[PDB]
Amino acid sequence: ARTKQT
Amino acid sequence: SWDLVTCFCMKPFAGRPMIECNECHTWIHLSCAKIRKSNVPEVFVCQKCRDS
Ligand SMILES: [Zn+2]
Ligand SMILES: [Zn+2]
Repeated sequence: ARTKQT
Repeated sequence: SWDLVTCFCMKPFAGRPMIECNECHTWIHLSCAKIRKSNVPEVFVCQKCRDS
């Protein structure tokens, strides 16, 4: 998945 | 950045963990999506997309 801030 | 609203909760990014729906390409907060930081799915489809 394209995530941010993980 | 910080104030950008995309999630269905209508609240901003605000530095929070987010995940992009693979079907509608909307950024959703992990908390809103009921996803743990330690167990992110490899493909994510958001609740709105799942409801047709
Ligand atoms: Zn949200
Ligand atoms: Zn979606």
